[PDB]
Amino acid sequence: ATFEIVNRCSYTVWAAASKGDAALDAGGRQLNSGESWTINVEPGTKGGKIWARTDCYFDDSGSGICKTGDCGGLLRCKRFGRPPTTLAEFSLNQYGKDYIDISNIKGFNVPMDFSPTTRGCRGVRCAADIVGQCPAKLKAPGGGCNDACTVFQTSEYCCTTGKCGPTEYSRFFKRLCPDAFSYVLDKPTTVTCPGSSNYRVTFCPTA
Amino acid sequence: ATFEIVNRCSYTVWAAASKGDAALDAGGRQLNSGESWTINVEPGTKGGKIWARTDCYFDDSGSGICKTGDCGGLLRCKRFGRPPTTLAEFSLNQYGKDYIDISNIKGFNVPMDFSPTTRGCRGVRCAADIVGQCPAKLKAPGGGCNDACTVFQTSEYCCTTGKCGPTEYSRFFKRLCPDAFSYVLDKPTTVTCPGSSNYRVTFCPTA
Repeated sequence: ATFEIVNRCSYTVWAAASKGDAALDAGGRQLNSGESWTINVEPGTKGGKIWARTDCYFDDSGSGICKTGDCGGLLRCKRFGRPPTTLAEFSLNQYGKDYIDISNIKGFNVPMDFSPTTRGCRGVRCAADIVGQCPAKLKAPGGGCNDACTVFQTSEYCCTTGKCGPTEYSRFFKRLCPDAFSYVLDKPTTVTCPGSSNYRVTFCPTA
Repeated sequence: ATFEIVNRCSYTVWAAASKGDAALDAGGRQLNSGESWTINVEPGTKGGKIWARTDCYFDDSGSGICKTGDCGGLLRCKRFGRPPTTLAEFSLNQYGKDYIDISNIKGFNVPMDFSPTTRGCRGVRCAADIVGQCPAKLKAPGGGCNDACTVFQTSEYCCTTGKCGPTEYSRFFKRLCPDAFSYVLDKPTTVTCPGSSNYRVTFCPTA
């Protein structure tokens, strides 16, 4: 499958793509305002994610740090990034269909639209000013709005027992971005698309 | 080598022992106030660490969450824990010697003494009330005092370029615990002991 990743933000972002135990395509790349990066994701991929990283510094060997979404200090991510990170998530070719979603489960750093570029289903987006309206206890110094599990580390926020309800914090994310997952057991906002669809992820979709 | 881990705190802690890519011995265990756990660490081990975890909830299968030092939600740690975590660190049988230290590089959660139980060298300790005196910007909600790299994610605090100096934050840790590492390039506080020594790690040494 093909994914086109577009940076429409006024600032540079460092895109990342991984499946958690391995990079997807090159795994990461610098994207100046307006640039696009096209990656290829193998069919059957399950559990892939794409996110942006902000304020990064990398050396010549692609080793460094980012204030949001850092994946172990590497430019080419092989693992998931440190919150807060708005997430585009997907599993492809699962019994004939593709499943996509946007998640605020790991917080939010950049607004994003995640849409198919082929026919068959609709896209989802979370483009509210979540960082500006972020509750003080969840604001991250480096930038971004963390989720409550990352900050408080409780079974309720983290849904560790498999049982948990929405929370004051959950509802904040859901009020601003209803189409994104706000906590582990939120009613699913996943989109079902035809198997082998293609997509585009755009950061800072409104402009 | 043998390590005896003793909880002298008035509260329960969940001890953890890992080398980062694998558990050391069982990797983790609940320690009530006063309990001791003896583990065996293979000679030649490099890069091992022991730390305490606070406020944990685990199910019957040893899966759960801790407010400080959580290692992926497992009782038996295979990887390192999430800061803040006071760290006992060691590399054994390295050209005939053992090297030990205590580090505040990943913050501090519980006071600790790390001493040999065999002859040949001295122990180190960090038992100041770092959490009570913690700078507001570094206090962690779940409990503990984070280090500045974890909070701010800058190249200076994280020493990402290999060049960095002490900081307002670094000096706070070093003022209260001079014998522990306060930042990446701190002047070493490592202790050199005879190869194959044995040790004891005590949490909440003063009582």
